[PDB]
Amino acid sequence: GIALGMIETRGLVPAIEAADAMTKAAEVRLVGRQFVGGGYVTVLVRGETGAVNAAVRAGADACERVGDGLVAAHIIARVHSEVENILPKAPQ
Amino acid sequence: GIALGMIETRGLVPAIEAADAMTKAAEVRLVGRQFVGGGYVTVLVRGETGAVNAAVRAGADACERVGDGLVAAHIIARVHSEVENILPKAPQ
Amino acid sequence: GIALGMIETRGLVPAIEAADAMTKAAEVRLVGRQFVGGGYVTVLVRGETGAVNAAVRAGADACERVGDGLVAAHIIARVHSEVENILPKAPQ
Amino acid sequence: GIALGMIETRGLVPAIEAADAMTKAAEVRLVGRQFVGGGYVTVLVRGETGAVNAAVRAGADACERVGDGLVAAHIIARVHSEVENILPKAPQ
Amino acid sequence: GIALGMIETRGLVPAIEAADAMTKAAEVRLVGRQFVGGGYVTVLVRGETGAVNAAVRAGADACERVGDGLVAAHIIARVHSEVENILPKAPQ
Amino acid sequence: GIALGMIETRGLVPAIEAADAMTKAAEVRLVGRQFVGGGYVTVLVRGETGAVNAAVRAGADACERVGDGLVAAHIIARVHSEVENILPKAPQ
Amino acid sequence: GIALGMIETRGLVPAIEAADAMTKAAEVRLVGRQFVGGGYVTVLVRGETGAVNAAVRAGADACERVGDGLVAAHIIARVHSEVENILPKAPQ
Amino acid sequence: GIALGMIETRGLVPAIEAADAMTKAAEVRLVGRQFVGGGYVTVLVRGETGAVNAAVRAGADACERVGDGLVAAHIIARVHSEVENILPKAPQ
Amino acid sequence: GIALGMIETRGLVPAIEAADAMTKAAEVRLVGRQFVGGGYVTVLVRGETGAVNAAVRAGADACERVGDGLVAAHIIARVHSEVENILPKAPQ
Amino acid sequence: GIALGMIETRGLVPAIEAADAMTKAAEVRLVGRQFVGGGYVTVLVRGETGAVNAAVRAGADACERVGDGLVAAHIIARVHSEVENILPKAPQ
Amino acid sequence: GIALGMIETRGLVPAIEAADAMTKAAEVRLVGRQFVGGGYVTVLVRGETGAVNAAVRAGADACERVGDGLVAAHIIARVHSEVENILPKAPQ
Amino acid sequence: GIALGMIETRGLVPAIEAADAMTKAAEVRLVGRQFVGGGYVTVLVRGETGAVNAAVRAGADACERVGDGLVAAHIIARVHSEVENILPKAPQ
Amino acid sequence: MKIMQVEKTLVSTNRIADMGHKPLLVVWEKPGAPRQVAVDAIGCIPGDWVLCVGSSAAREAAGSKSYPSDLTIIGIIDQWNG
Amino acid sequence: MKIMQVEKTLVSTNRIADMGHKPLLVVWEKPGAPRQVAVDAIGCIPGDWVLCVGSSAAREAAGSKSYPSDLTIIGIIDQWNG
Amino acid sequence: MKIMQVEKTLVSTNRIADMGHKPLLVVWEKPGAPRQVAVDAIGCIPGDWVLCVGSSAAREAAGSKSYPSDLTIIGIIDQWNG
Repeated sequence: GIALGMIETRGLVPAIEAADAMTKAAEVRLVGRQFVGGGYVTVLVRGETGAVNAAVRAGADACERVGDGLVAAHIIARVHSEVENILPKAPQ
Repeated sequence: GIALGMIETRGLVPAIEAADAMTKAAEVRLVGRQFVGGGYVTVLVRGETGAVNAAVRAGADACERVGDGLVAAHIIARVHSEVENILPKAPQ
Repeated sequence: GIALGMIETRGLVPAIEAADAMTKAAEVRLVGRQFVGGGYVTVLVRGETGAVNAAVRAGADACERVGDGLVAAHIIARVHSEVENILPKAPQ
Repeated sequence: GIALGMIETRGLVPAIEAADAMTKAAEVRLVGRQFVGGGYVTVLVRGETGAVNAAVRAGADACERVGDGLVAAHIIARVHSEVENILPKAPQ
Repeated sequence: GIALGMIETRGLVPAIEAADAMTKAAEVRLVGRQFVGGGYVTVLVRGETGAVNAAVRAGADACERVGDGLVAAHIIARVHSEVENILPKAPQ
Repeated sequence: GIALGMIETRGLVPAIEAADAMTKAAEVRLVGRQFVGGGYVTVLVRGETGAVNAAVRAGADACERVGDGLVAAHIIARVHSEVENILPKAPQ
Repeated sequence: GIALGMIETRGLVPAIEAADAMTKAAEVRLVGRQFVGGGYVTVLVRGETGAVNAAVRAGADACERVGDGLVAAHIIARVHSEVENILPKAPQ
Repeated sequence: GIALGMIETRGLVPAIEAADAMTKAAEVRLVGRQFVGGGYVTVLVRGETGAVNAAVRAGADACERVGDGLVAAHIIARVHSEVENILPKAPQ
Repeated sequence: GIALGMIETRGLVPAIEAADAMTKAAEVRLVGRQFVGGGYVTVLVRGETGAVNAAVRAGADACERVGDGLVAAHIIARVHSEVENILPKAPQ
Repeated sequence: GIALGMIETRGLVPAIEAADAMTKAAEVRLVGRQFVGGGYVTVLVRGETGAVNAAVRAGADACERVGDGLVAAHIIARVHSEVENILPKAPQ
Repeated sequence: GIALGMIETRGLVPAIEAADAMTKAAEVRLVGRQFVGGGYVTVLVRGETGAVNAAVRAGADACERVGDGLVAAHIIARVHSEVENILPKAPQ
Repeated sequence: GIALGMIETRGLVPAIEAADAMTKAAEVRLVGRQFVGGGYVTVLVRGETGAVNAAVRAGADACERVGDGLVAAHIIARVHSEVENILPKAPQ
Repeated sequence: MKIMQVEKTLVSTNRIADMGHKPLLVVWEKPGAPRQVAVDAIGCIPGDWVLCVGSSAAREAAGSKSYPSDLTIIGIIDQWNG
Repeated sequence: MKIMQVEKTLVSTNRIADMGHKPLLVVWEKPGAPRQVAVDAIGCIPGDWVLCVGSSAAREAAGSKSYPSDLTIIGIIDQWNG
Repeated sequence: MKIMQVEKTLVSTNRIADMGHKPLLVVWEKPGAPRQVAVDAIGCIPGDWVLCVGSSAAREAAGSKSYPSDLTIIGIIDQWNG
């Protein structure tokens, strides 16, 4: 699907925990891990809206207390094509 | 083993101390060191669950008073196949 | 669908109200009603995650007042293959 | 007649009273008695909506002061085909 | 005689006392003992209305102090035909 | 024998202690052990009257401190013939 | 031997612990785990008297803080032939 | 795997959540879910010691806030052969 | 039978309720409805003693809360032959 | 047409208003207007249970303020055959 | 009927008053008037339970102040079949 | 198994107790019992880390009050390869 | 307001509680026109030509500012020819 | 109010939070008709002929004076055949 | 509510201040249906079949009891084909 689920955490350990949680929670495909700068790492998952919602909730809860924690958890149910150009398609 | 243990530190010196500690304490393989940004370095080890637990604890106890410190210590016993894609395979 | 929705109520009147509500809210199949023991009745539905979410939320709101209430309303988007063996496949 | 009226009581004496009141009050068919566990007994009647409503009101008033009492009296005017598999078809 | 008298007790010993008492006290036939769950046992007798009243009063008195006691004593003079399908015809 | 002695205890351990005691004390036959529900276990012996009296007393004394205890100990010297149907004839 | 050791616990986790403990501690044979109802689970071991004592003490010590705990631990050295019919021969 | 992990919960919903969590957390096989009565459901997993430790910790963290709750979390690292007879082999 | 149960109400609606109730409750035959004047309506039923007792009590209970209410509830168990001339034979 | 709805009012204006309201609200035949005496006037309607319920509720609300008022408004879904004798067939 | 109602008075005048009152009140048959000796006279009636209760109450109230008095009023709804032998069948 | 658990005791008796406890508790293999001199006996187990930790806990508790006592209880999750040569491989 | 003719009565037993004890009537602009249901606050026989009111107003006319109504008969037109 | 038949359920997982947990149903006046969506406050099965309230009232029936609904099902008509 | 397909974005530079910074989209039920403009409260792309609440309810949905919206998009229907 098209939904974007995104969790930004302060540091990588929190994010790996979130990613794991999201992918184990629902049928979401992790499309990216991005080191933003400052110690912010965003992990991005794509899927159908229900899956993305479940995943983001689970991940957020999971990573909240891991390290410096959660900065943001957000669901964008349908993503605009233009925004797709700035979104990682597979991890790297 | 497939478990993942990660320690995030502020600064590389704490991290090298942690990696060293973890690898010595238990049967774990260091698979990565990553620079997150903002001074966070994450050291990642793989092994059996018990070994990984021992290692992370040892590493945390070591890195805690070395440098700016320990930000996070975390074990994930089974990591999803999607998460594996964002995890460093061997140190570099 | 592969998503599990489960509602637990104290008593069966609350459970029927919840199953009805769940099934009505979304396109979800009731695959079981279980008398746990002690007066806990769990009614379980399966469907797509959005459908399951709609159903569980609706059903929980419906049954909270009826009877002695709702003990738990839970959604599991991805159900582990192992857990499916302990899950009802059809309502009897 | 597809409405459902359900009365739950703590114990069988209250329930027999409710059943009798409900059946006498209106043209409903008693389709079941279920021992839930924990002392909960649910007596379920089917019929048209008006009948079910009347029956349920009558029944509740009757069983309130019998034994440990009424836990729940509920009416569902139309029952989903799915919920029909979790409801008794005959009293036995 | 077609009246119904029912006594419900917490535990089986109070119920056997009730049944003995009821049957001895007046012209009633023990038609059933039902284990409700939760520790409730219901003992049911049939007979003429007055005889059933006498029996139930006696039963209540006998079991009030036995075990954990009486929960309910009730008499129904005419039982609707529908109710008869959920009531034990002969003792087991 | 005609007489009936019943001991109800909370849980099977006190009850087995009681059965053992009763059967050892006097010539009474264990005719039933019943799991009532909600933790009530009832152990029933049938014997001649003095024997039953002796057995119940022994059993009651024995189980009062074993486990959660004795709810009730009761003797019925002749039980009406109707009560005999609800009474077990052999321990299941 | 013929001794019986019985541990009753609130819940099955405590009982399994007790059982394991008992079996490891002494030469005893687990003959039954019974769900009494209301959450009481009884685990029963047979063996020689000394062995049985050792087993039950170990079992109790083990399960006292596990879960909701221990309701009863009891040894009966020779049990009446009659009480045998209510005691399980092999675990099921 | 000879280790056993067990989680006892009040109600079935928390237990299914625990089974799911455990099985997702580590390589444990769900061998059974048991209804103990009184509202207790015990979910049991068999795996290697470390895996079981991880899994139980995961289940406990997850099921705690779902439903009425968690009663016990326990690990038996080497289970005796006698105990196996009581433990459920495969989920059904 | 020949016993007479009589209920007096302030108004006819309570009286019809009583009659319905009485007749549903026991085997009594409505022999009359009389408008006394002043707003008193007497509804009279004939049946055997116990049936009549049951019915009158039922009728009383029912009509007490309907309308202006109940003035009298009475049973004449054996009605003298002279009085029969004043009592209504069949309802009108 | 089985159900009976009856409204009693003090005075005839409130009753004509009530009958009018009932008949307008639902498809119920007006089978009678009765002058009880004392000023109690009862208006009685016969229709299906829902129709009768609607009619009666409407009538009651209408006549609450008309005249000296509503004494009673009652619905009987199933009327015992015996009562049908005392109930007016058509208005006159 | 099977019910026995008995009244004992000191002297025959009180007893005839009692009998008359009993037989008039309810449909009971006078089966004996016995001269016990010492001035005790016992008047015994048989009938349906309710009838007998009514009769005995009327009787006892009636004979209380007539002569020397009432000694006893008693009702035994079903007597053991053996007691029937010592009981009078028709009055002398 | 890589991990090592060593418990040192004063005397062989506390040590046998510890060894037994350890070997029973978790799956570890005794690789040695050493008579150090002075009365210190070291019992050494090798297993996977979770197992070794559990075992050492059991052992220490067990031998604390047996005889002279526990001098030490220690765990090394992975020992340097050189240490392996000074470590016993099959029990003496 | 729209003039509609009362056609028949509507009965729903499982209506919401706030709907109240109020009567409900099926109305149409002309026979064969789309059928709508209005709360009756007037007391209207079938075949009457009536004036029905819209959304905010209907609620008050039926009796509470918060009533669950969007159509409510507020009058019967004395002479309307259809 | 309007008489319409529930056709099917509607799931919008990304709906506004204010909508609550309430179920949403696809309702049409007739088959092959414009389809509207209604908050269901009664519990209505597909194929049901139901009564749907208008806008201010819809919010209140749906559960609050400030609920986001413009159409709520308020009762199921006991007998209607369209 | 009504099910509408988002067609295109609507831009009005000189709109009222009360509109806020809120996006407006042109939505039609059917391609070729009359178009309407709905405040987009969810973030809806073109081609989306969406749920649109109407009067009064819309205003609160778009952000205040006083917002000037008579049409808002409350959700995107997950599965819909016309």
